[PDB]
Amino acid sequence: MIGLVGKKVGMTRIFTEDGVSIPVTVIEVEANRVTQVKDLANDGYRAIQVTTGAKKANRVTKPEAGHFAKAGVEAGRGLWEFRLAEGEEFTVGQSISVELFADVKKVDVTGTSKGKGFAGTVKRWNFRTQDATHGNSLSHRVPGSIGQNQTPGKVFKGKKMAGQMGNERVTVQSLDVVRVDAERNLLLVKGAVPGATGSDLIVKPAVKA
Amino acid sequence: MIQEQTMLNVADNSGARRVMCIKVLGGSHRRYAGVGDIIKITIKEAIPRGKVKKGDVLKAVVVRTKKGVRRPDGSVIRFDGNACVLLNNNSEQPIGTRIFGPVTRELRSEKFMKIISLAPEV
Amino acid sequence: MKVRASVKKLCRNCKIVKRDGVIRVICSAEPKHKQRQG
Amino acid sequence: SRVAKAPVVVPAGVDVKINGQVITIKGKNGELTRTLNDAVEVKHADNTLTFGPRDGYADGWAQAGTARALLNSMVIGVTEGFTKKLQLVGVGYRAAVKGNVINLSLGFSHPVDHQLPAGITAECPTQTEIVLKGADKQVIGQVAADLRAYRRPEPYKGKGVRYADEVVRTKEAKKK
RNA sequence: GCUGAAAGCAUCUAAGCACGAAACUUGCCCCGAGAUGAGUUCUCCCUGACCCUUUAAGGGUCCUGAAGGAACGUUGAAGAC
RNA sequence: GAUGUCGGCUCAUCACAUCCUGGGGCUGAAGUAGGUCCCAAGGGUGAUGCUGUUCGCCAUUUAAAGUGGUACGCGAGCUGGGUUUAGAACGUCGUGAGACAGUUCGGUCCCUAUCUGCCGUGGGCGCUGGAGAACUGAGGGGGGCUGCUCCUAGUACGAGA
RNA sequence: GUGAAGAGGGAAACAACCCAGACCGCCAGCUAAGGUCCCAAAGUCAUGGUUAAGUGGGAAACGAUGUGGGAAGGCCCAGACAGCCAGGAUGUUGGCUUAGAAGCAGCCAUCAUUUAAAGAAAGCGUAAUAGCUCACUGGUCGAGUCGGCCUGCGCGGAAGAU
Repeated sequence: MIGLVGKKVGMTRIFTEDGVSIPVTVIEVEANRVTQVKDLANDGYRAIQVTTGAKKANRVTKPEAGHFAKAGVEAGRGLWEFRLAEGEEFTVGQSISVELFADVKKVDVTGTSKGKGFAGTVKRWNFRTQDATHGNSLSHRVPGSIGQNQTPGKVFKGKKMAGQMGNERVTVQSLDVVRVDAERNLLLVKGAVPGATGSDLIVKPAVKA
Repeated sequence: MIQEQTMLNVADNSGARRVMCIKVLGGSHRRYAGVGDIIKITIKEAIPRGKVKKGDVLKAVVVRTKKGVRRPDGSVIRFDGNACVLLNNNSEQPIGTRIFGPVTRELRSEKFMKIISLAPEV
Repeated sequence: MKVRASVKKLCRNCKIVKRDGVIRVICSAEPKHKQRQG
Repeated sequence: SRVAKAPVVVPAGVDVKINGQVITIKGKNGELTRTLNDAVEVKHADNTLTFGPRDGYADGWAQAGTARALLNSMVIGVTEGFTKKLQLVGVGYRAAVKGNVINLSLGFSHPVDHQLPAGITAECPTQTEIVLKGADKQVIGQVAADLRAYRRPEPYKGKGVRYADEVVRTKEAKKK
């Protein structure tokens, strides 16, 4: 089934009557407006392309403005696609809101993880550190050996070493839906989801069943 | 968190006063023992005319840690020290007859009901 | 199954059959004699 | 060889039709069709079928013999068909046919339900035996086989599904 | 294992048909059209003159400067740059 | 006209002659548990005492604590305990200087990375008028482990345990 | 003999192996060893046969109704081989440690005899003679069948590390 695009409002808890604290991530999902519909005949696959939010008209470029004009929808802050199952069809300009998840009870959330920057091998790959004392000289957090002797004579593809960590697309699967609140445009899911506060999230019904 | 080389006070009248964790049971590379968990200990000190001697190796169940336990609502219970109850090595039943100090509800697990019954608090 | 380089008839009821390129001995009398070349 | 060189005689009321290599048999128990392999030719002589090898094919005689046996079993099937009887031995082992599905209880902690194929019909004369009737010999043999496969006869009491006629040849544990 | 000859019997195989494992191909997650085999879809923008010559080509002058972009500035839960 | 040598640390990678987990045949396989052989390399595969030790022996775990190759993998990555410089001593050998694969205490480990390789991140041009987006997915990569308890059921099996 | 002190062509690459000894030039021809489907020059050449593993293109003792070819030999149209509807007139409880093991613990006796032929035994159940197939040769069915020798090509034996 299709999903929606939301925004990570933040994190809080829900207190249940039996005395259990549920850590919840709050995703504000406004109406998602179908901007395009793609089918086998024209595009070779079935999908619906939606937008959400709003953006100031003074920097919607003319190509984007023209694209939104065909659908007759208000310009949003981005565009995202969702593959269609065999059953559902949507129409251009249709508005999809949060009660899609009224009875889903398990969602996957995709976001862009917080960017850690150029991280070393210890933080990036859980490398053991070397001795802090006992004669160790200038090698406390360094990666150690990176290969064998002459026989390979080369470092293998995919070797774990320092580099950029974070700021990449991450999906967390099978998150419980604590509640769906239609009038406030809110989804409360149990647990933590990728990304900093105020970033875009893609919520889909759980595929892992 | 109790790990190997940790010294625990003893919370029953088994004769021991100080024990040392020499293994955390139940899993390869297992690191820590919480409050419901069974460890293996050696006895570092015991009272003279007692039941168990200094040096014997046997099991124990942790009952209080000052790492503490978390309750489902987020609350924690922290003690002032680490304590265990000695169990015999084969049929893991308590060796002593009295339990000193409080315990927690993490023990109410049909296996340490004796410790629950004997404990002053919980 | 006896996997061995020299398979032989052991009784009268045991029989030699080439199944899928490999020589086998299948014996109706008892399964102790069932053999394969390998 | 000798098998192929013995013609199969079609009885009255059974119909055959040879489309090049495909043979189709009409009978009172229904339809059986089969494509022969290229190395065998078959002639409808007077109320009989004759099997011979094509020319230019090695091992044509073996194929002819296989085809002859297949067609003989085919015509035997379209009349009266074939039947296979299975027994269940062991305490609490039961069978029950419901529609085209066999319900078995071979001492599992789950129910076992076998779907029959198109041409096979089952019926249980009593609680602990099954009788399969069908037209095609291969399919009914296959069904009996994978019905037995659920719990094959173990060698200390014979417990499990057995063919009604097969011997088990049980043994005994050690002494002491 | 089923049916089945070669080898009138047997036979899981030669023709044909079934099952069968954390291995294999998928299914799950990420990168991915420099996939030079450089793909597709949607949207937007630009429809003025003239000269020259070694021309089937090109060069140059005037007028024009779009959609966009970049640069600059205030910056960021993005970042060595 | 120099290829640094034992063990540890860090980081690995492949083979399969498989330690566990998966699938099977035979059993002198009642059950539980085993023995042996065949298929299988996806993942997993202890932290301590003694010793420089690899090993080993012990103490406790674990589903298991695999066997090998990789310059006995890895010192332009670390250590420097062993070992083979110079000091000193013991036993022993030698008249002696000195010596011992005997022991004993002490004893400098350099390198700012050009190229290949690898981890990240950009610039140029291309893709055939230019531009802004959203994708398809040829290909790559990641992940792939498992215990215990309960029910089925104290049932099947066993004479009983 | 060659390399050293010899280049050229082949052997993928490869001093020392195979062919062959470079005075210089040619956008001429014939050959050697090796080759002739494409990389890559030349036969998708001709005739006859073999092999089915990618054997060819790694590896033995040994194992096997893989097939191709010989030289001989039995069993047989008086009926062979296989399969079947084919089973049986020992004095017999005829000698064992025994108030039947005379065949199935271990020996002799194997003497009288039956058929058209059949049997003091090879098993199994039962240590147990009480039940199965026995090497029976009676019948049906009616053309090949059973082993051994020499030999060509194949099959398994056959597990390693970027």
